[PDB]
Amino acid sequence: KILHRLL
Amino acid sequence: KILHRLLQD
Amino acid sequence: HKILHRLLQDS
Amino acid sequence: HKILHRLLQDS
Amino acid sequence: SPEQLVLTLLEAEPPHVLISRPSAPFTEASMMMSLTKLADKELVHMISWAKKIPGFVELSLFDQVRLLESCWMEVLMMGLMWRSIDHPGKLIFAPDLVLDRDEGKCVEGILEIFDMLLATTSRFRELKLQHKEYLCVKAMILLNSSRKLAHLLNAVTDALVWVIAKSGISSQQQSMRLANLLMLLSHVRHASNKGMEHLLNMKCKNVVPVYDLLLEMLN
Amino acid sequence: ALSPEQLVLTLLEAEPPHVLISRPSAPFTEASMMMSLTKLADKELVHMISWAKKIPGFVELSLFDQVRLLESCWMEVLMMGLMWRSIDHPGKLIFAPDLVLDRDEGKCVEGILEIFDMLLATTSRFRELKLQHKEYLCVKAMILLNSSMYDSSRKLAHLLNAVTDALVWVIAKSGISSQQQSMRLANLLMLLSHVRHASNKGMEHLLNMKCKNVVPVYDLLLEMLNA
Amino acid sequence: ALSPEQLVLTLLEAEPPHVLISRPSAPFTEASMMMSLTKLADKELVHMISWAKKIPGFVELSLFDQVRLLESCWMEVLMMGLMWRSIDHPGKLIFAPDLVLDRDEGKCVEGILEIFDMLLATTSRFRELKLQHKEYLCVKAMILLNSKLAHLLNAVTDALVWVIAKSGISSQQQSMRLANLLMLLSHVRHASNKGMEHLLNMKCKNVVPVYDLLLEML
Amino acid sequence: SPEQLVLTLLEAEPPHVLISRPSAPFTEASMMMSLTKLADKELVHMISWAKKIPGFVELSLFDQVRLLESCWMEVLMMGLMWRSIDHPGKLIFAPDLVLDRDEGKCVEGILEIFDMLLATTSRFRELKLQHKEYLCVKAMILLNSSRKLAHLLNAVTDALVWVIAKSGISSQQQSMRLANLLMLLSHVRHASNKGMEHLLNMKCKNVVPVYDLLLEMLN
Ligand SMILES: C[C@]12CC[C@H]3[C@@H](CC=C4C[C@@H](O)CC[C@@]43C)[C@@H]1CC[C@@H]2O
Ligand SMILES: C[C@]12CC[C@H]3[C@@H](CC=C4C[C@@H](O)CC[C@@]43C)[C@@H]1CC[C@@H]2O
Ligand SMILES: C[C@]12CC[C@H]3[C@@H](CC=C4C[C@@H](O)CC[C@@]43C)[C@@H]1CC[C@@H]2O
Ligand SMILES: C[C@]12CC[C@H]3[C@@H](CC=C4C[C@@H](O)CC[C@@]43C)[C@@H]1CC[C@@H]2O
Repeated sequence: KILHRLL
Repeated sequence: KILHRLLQD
Repeated sequence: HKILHRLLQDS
Repeated sequence: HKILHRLLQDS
Repeated sequence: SPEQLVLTLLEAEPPHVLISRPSAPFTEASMMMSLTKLADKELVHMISWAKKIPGFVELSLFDQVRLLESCWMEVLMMGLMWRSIDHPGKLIFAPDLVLDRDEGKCVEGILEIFDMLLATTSRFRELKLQHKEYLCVKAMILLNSSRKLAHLLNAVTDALVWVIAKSGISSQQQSMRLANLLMLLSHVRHASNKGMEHLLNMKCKNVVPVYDLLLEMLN
Repeated sequence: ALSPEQLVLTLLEAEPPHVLISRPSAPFTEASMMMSLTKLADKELVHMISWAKKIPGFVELSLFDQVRLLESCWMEVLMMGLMWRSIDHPGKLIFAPDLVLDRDEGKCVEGILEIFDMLLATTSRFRELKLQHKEYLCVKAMILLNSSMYDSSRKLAHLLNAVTDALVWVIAKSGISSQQQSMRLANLLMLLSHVRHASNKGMEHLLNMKCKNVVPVYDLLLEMLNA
Repeated sequence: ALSPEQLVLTLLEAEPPHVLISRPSAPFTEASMMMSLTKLADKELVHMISWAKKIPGFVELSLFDQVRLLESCWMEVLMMGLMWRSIDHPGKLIFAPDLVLDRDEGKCVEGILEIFDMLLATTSRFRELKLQHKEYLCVKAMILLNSKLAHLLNAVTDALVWVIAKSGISSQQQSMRLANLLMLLSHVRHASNKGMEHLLNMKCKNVVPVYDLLLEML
Repeated sequence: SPEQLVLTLLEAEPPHVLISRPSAPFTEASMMMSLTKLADKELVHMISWAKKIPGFVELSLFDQVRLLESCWMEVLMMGLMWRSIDHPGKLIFAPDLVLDRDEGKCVEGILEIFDMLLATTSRFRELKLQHKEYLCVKAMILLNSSRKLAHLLNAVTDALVWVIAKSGISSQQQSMRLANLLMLLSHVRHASNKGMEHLLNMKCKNVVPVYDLLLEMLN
């Protein structure tokens, strides 16, 4: 969720 | 030669 | 390394 | 018979 | 375009994450927290750096997360070795977090990995790794961790060969330099695997509170 | 000393033999497939040492350096050989002339399927790159010499550079442009990182199989497996 | 002591590895083709010793017996292995995975063309018989022991009979298949004799530089 | 037909060739002189014996001479071994030409062939090679000397099994005996090859004169 948001 | 005639029997 | 050393020193 | 004797006596 | 690609990677360079030593002497869990907090902070800036790479955002979303999944530890160790390239026997973890080799005798297993990081740094230093070379290679680590990707990895390869040719050295020496540089990817990958094995057992044996990106990446 | 082509020919004549292994009469299980692969790896290790001893200058290295190099490389060289054998058969891994394992056959061994998909993936890349036989010879010798980073030190670096110049020489003979030669060279050694990754994962997998007592490592394979 | 199953299985796990040889860059000359074959034979001979030492009981004989058997059989075993690799490729001899010579390629070496047609003929006979991999294992071991020895050579013969019995064919066809395979041994011994005369002739004229273990077996 | 074939084999057995020992002791030229004349006379009867093989004349003229060319030394040596089966240490070349092994020293290199003929003779002696077993084996030679010949060789094979089956031994001992006999064929083949290697050498060294049938086959 974090890495998907940071991209 | 000779074997041809010896077999020609 | 008994086997590896022996296999490295022979012919 | 150099190598054969050696090969028959190794692993 | 090699000239244009080299500059883009130069401007995409991440900042320098700051951190310091625990005032109390390092223990097999305080150093584990310091490096994991650093890695967590480095990870946030690495995604921003990756998105600034030309064409990376044009890749599929699943292709993006997959690339960062397998490359993030290689990239972190690669940036660490470049920071430590001018300091023999030291690891510039941060401008204020500079450790020696014997400090790795603290946490279990990290002494074996530090020696791999220092030896790869030694190799990069004897080759006199240049700044524009390290930019092209570090981008190669990400793009070579697992259709448009083949266009990126290729063009980045033209950039490193372009950079190598800028030194004006013999054509056979340019091939030798390129081979010697890319031959070190296997060692960066090796230490990354050994490190991923280490940080995994640090979480299972409960020695490192993993959180946020790092916990998501370690999964 | 030797010329680049002489080094290549020396590598050719040093090529180890294809170890023969047959499938069991009974259908494959985890215990018997691990048995077959380890038996194949244990026999191939013997020929590998004789192969390394025929690389020019390798025996001039100290015994400590010879040992350290073979411990670090043996799984990579074996994996690189399996991949060369499988390069023309996509989907299959040609472990031996009569041991051709289809990709789905690894489902019987716990966790071997990921390493099978790794080996097949890199093999397909070597296939799409059209890896030549002479390049494969250099690449295999480079795997051994580039394995561990740590007078014998000077000879090692000379050894690695000689094989590298031989590979550059072999690529230069192909007749492609100087920029295509640099690209080909780069594409080839970028796969060295993938081979080292497959080696690391296979090393860890085999250590679990030995730890779970799933497979019995014996003699040479046991000696190397320690570390 | 072993059973016919364990004897065949031990012979299976004693199979020598396939020696790798490549065709030279230049076209084949009589001296170069002789160089490739003698190098191939020199390497194969190293692994045959390891294979022969794994035959149950072979290491129990006197050294002179182990020597004398290998001196007289080593060629027959090499051509027998060659014919097994070539059993599925008519008109071709699979000397190595990268050394596949068509028949007419033998017209380069003087004298070898007649020997090539012998191996190809014997290969075809083994192919028409549909020789089984388990039978081939016993035959190769029997070639060695037919160059305590009577007991070992009877044990391998017992195993070959046991293999033919496991095919399920009639008791006549078992005796018939046994005789058919046993008679091809004479053609293999014949190929070895004719092949050895060619090599010794090639040696005395210094056509091929033989070396080491291949030299010593001559 | 098995019983009928074995009977036809016996009826076709060649007569013994009449040859005598020289008055003077054997010299290298005189020993080769006697053995070559004996083989010449034996070769005439063998052609007659081969023509009586049921179906031999049916073969083509090429197949007829090819079988006789490639086998004639094997059959003569097989016949010699048959005459010396009950007499150890001696080779019964003829009723009056009886030769002990040590007499082979008269000729250079013949001793090795003499010991081979005798060693294989002793094995046939150990197996107690019955008469009718010898008739089958001798006909398998010439047939197995490299469609029509296939079934021909198939009949002599079935006959040998019938002669072994009539002995009454166990079925496992039947296969054992059938294997011990046919494995000795390769020893007969080996003896023939070395013997040809000697005769051509003896002719090329002009040690013995060769003419008529023997010269025809030798060429
Ligand atoms: C992952 C470990 C903590 C984090 C360390 C790693 C060694 C190198 C680096 C790169 C640096 O940029 C961040 C820390 C990081 C990623 C260590 C190896 C063992 C330990 O688990
Ligand atoms: C190491 C494993 C057994 C040995 C296998 C490896 C995959 C590929 C190869 C190459 C072949 O030449 C020898 C076996 C070898 C080295 C396997 C991966 C998991 C398993 O433990
Ligand atoms: C013996 C010759 C060289 C060696 C050759 C032989 C034909 C077949 C074989 C078997 C193969 O495994 C090795 C070479 C070997 C043994 C050749 C026939 C003529 C030449 O002299
Ligand atoms: C062929 C030789 C001459 C002929 C000899 C042979 C040994 C055995 C036999 C069988 C006998 O029936 C006739 C002579 C014959 C055929 C000899 C071996 C060496 C010499 O050249």
